[PDB]
Amino acid sequence: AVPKRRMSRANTRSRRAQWKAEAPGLVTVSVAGQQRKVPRRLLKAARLGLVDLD
Amino acid sequence: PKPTKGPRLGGSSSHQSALLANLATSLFEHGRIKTTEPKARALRPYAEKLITHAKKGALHNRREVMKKIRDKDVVHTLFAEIGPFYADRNGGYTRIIKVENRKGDNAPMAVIELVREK
Amino acid sequence: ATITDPRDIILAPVISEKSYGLIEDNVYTFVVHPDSNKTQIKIAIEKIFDVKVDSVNTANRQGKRKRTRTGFGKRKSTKRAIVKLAAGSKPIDLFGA
Amino acid sequence: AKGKRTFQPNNRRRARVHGFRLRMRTRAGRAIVANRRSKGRRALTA
Amino acid sequence: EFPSATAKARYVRVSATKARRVIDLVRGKSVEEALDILRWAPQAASEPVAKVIASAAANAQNNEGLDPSTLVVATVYADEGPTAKRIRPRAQGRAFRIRKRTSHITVIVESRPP
RNA sequence: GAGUGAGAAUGCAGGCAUGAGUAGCGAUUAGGCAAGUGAGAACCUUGCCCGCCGAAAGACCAAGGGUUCCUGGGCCAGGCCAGUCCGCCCAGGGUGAGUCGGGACCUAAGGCGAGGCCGACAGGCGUAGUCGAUGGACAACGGGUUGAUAUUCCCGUACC
Ligand SMILES: [Mg+2]
Ligand SMILES: [Mg+2]
Ligand SMILES: [Mg+2]
Ligand SMILES: [Mg+2]
Ligand SMILES: [Mg+2]
Ligand SMILES: [Mg+2]
Ligand SMILES: [Mg+2]
Ligand SMILES: [Mg+2]
Ligand SMILES: [Mg+2]
Ligand SMILES: [Mg+2]
Ligand SMILES: [Mg+2]
Ligand SMILES: [Mg+2]
Ligand SMILES: [Mg+2]
Ligand SMILES: [Mg+2]
Ligand SMILES: [Mg+2]
Ligand SMILES: [Mg+2]
Ligand SMILES: [Mg+2]
Ligand SMILES: [Mg+2]
Ligand SMILES: [Mg+2]
Ligand SMILES: [Mg+2]
Ligand SMILES: [Mg+2]
Ligand SMILES: [Mg+2]
Ligand SMILES: [Mg+2]
Ligand SMILES: [Mg+2]
Ligand SMILES: [Mg+2]
Ligand SMILES: [Mg+2]
Ligand SMILES: [Mg+2]
Ligand SMILES: [Mg+2]
Ligand SMILES: [Mg+2]
Repeated sequence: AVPKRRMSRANTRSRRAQWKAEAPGLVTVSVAGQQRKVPRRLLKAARLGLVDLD
Repeated sequence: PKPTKGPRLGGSSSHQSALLANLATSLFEHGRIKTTEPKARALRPYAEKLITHAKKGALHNRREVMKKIRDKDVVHTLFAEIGPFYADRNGGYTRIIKVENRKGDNAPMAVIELVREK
Repeated sequence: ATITDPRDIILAPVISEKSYGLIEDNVYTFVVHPDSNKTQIKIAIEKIFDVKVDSVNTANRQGKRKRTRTGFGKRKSTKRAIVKLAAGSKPIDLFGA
Repeated sequence: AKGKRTFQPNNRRRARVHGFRLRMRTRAGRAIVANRRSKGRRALTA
Repeated sequence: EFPSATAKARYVRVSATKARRVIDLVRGKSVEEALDILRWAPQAASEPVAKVIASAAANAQNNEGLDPSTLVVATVYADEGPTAKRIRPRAQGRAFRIRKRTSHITVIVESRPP
């Protein structure tokens, strides 16, 4: 099948506006004397020293 | 262990067999590797089965580990320095820690390594 | 008019790492006009440098084809000549290393 | 599984068949060369 | 009116709406949160936008001597630019075109006292 | 005085939209890990296993293309992705024969053709001849070389 008419400004932009991204929260951890930021997935790893952050 | 529920990781049974054997050998040879996070998840059972076999040193376990992972060097190091070193520890032989996502395709990588606390 | 002289042929010597790999082995490299011949170049080098040469090898290098916005560019075709002096071994000081 | 295409080049065919001399051998070819030269093509013959 | 500085990077090899996806996540935030979000958002467009934000912060700090802790992103937007034109062979020897898109990125930074 | 007024002729040329960030990313072989360079590494470099072809998916030639060969530099443009990589692009270098392939040797099918025949004309024929290999006569090996070239360069021994 094919479209037969041009879908309007409102329809196109309204459909497109739902596609976005979500900003996550950050976690401060005290390692090596510096407080650096990880997601909560890495809190234990950061405290023990098992995750590499550039 | 429980099989991977979905379509298999690498794309066929022989392929994942070879892949998992190579991952187990390289991980046991080195100590700390960085790989795809679901790959490490599926790696955990195999390395843990090897640790189970290693705990009880004998000829049958020699041959079992050989037929599993195909390297005299890695099986020797496994039976000589890894085996007795986990004598008093029951389960929990590997640690999974994920790291920054890959640049190539944004796949989540995890660093999987032996526990060296004891 | 014009008379026949042997050293109306040599264009230049060529300097390269291979040219030095040959200069160590008493074998030289020269740039020669296309319409020449090994006999003419032999007589020319003998007469000009007072050295008795054994044999001369010649090769043709087709011109390259270099990009340019104006259009399709082609350089000129050149002929290199490999010459080997005899066991007398008289270095040519005019080569300038 | 036939997929062999029409154009199978050979520079020897090309030159003996659409060559300047095959043009000049016949009067029609001379007429064609003259027409092309009047037009002002860069490459007179293949 | 408040002091402000601007910085842009044109001819960036990303799609307009695809960079705008990331750009919609930084409007109105402070520069520190902006840098954090761009670092932690896994998108290709996150790199050029973060570079533009970093450059704008550097310009504001150097040229006008402003304190970075109080800078916030005033307006950020991406506009489509010249599109590279290519051709792709498709089935049955019939040919379609490929529009290689390119986008502009504009960042202006405003210093708002707490 | 007019090439003088467009909204349409599945009009013409240029530009830009939606379908849309949707389908596809080019096979019957399959990778993973470590160390190294790099601002960035599944994709490049080096090491170990695994996988596939192996009358080929290996190694040479002819026809064909012409610098895609090697080295060094850089990665906006091209590679269906990033790419330090490339058959990308910039510069430099690289092809060595009395004996390997053609001409100075000769012919097949066939082409050209002095004179000549025929044809208003343009022309078409074919004799003497001259062209025309996919044919025939006539002269090599082992090893070594650097970062790329070897039956060509060097060593050793010969040929016609
Ligand atoms: Mg010669
Ligand atoms: Mg060019
Ligand atoms: Mg990123
Ligand atoms: Mg009119
Ligand atoms: Mg109009
Ligand atoms: Mg119209
Ligand atoms: Mg139509
Ligand atoms: Mg559309
Ligand atoms: Mg779909
Ligand atoms: Mg798809
Ligand atoms: Mg393909
Ligand atoms: Mg890598
Ligand atoms: Mg096979
Ligand atoms: Mg076969
Ligand atoms: Mg066979
Ligand atoms: Mg050929
Ligand atoms: Mg050729
Ligand atoms: Mg190359
Ligand atoms: Mg380079
Ligand atoms: Mg580039
Ligand atoms: Mg491109
Ligand atoms: Mg180049
Ligand atoms: Mg005739
Ligand atoms: Mg006549
Ligand atoms: Mg005849
Ligand atoms: Mg002939
Ligand atoms: Mg012949
Ligand atoms: Mg060769
Ligand atoms: Mg050879």
